[PDB]
Amino acid sequence: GCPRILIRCKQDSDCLAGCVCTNNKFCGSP
Amino acid sequence: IVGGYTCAANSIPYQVSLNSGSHFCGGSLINSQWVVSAAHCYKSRIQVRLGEHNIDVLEGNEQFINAAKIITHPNFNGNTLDNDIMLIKLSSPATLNSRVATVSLPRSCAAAGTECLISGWGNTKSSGSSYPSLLQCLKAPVLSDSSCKSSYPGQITGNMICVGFLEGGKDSCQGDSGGPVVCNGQLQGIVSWGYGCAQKNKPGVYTKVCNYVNWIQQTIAAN
Ligand SMILES: [Ca+2]
Repeated sequence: GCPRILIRCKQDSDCLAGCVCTNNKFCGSP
Repeated sequence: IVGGYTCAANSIPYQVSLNSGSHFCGGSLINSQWVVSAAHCYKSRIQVRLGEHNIDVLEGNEQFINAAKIITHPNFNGNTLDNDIMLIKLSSPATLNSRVATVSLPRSCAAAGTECLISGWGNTKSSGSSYPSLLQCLKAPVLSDSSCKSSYPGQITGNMICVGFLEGGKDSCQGDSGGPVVCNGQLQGIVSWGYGCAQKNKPGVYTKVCNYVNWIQQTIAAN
């Protein structure tokens, strides 16, 4: 489960629980 | 919004964009001075942008109003996403017109099968990223509770509804959070979460607004 907020990221820790920092540097579901 | 279409400009007048330097969540105008969104969209400072269509270009009908008070549901839980609702009091009331207007809270909960309109500026691809400039729209129905729980075992509370397509291909996505689900002119859902976007048997999960009408009323009364 990943919330559908837009967060630009560098590492998984920048994201909320359930999301990972993906290839395009946005948080998303794995 | 994955699988939707570009809305007509300013044809979803209750839609807002929450901005902290750039767009990060949607919201719904429910009073000239109050916006409702998802609690996981909380930030301590927020600029509310009304009357928006193209989020990258000023077109003339926008109103930019800073948030004076931001109030999350007191039992919001960031791990389960239960009670994922937030109120924002604007620092001054919006000017209401044909491009900026309110939407009604629900008089009763929506039945499974009810058709709704979902909107936002979130990702339009299910794999990869394409963030649009223009507001996107999607028609989708409320799913029954059992299909919801069957898609997301142990994860669905009484305060959540699934809206979407079990076959996949059409859904909300990152960047749509806090945005409206409007059915028969009533705000019935708030974009909250899902597993990926537009995946088969994983529809979007939405805050069930009809359970919070009293909370909203009482919060406003105290502010
Ligand atoms: Ca604009």
